[PDB]
Amino acid sequence: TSLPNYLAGNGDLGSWEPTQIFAGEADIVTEGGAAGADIEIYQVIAKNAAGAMVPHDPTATEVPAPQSVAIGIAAQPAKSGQNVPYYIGGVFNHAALGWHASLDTLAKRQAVFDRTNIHIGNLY
Amino acid sequence: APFVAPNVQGRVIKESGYNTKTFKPAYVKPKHVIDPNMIIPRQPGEALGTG
Repeated sequence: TSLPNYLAGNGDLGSWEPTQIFAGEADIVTEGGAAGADIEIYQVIAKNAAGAMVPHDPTATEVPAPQSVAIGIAAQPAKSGQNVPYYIGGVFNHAALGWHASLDTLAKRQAVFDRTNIHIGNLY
Repeated sequence: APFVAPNVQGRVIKESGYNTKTFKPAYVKPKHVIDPNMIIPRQPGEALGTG
């Protein structure tokens, strides 16, 4: 891929913004399990009907399907079949995480985790 | 050598010829054109970032 560039231009190395995941001190808890679909870092993930991690999907169905209840936060990316490490407990920045569509406002993002050891909130 | 009775004159001996070979050599012309395209690019030696 060697071919030098001659024309002058404005050269930027990009930009970096800290991804602050934690928003609190509630003790962090992590597990790991097989993925059933492609999963990105800090994406919110359910467990599908087969018990494999799957990116969280509200309104999946008829009775709501088990993909529709969040169960953790992926700690590393993975392809289907691979094991995904993921958080099950902690306080997390609602903005750092990867969220489904229509699950936009913080009110809804919290509504997905009230019943659990995970809590999701602002950063001041 | 021929045996020849001491009285008589002796015998005359033939001798050999020559043969000749000749060769033209071959010719070789490798060359390169050295563009900035080939000089500017990095050389493994250079460090990362600021070569």
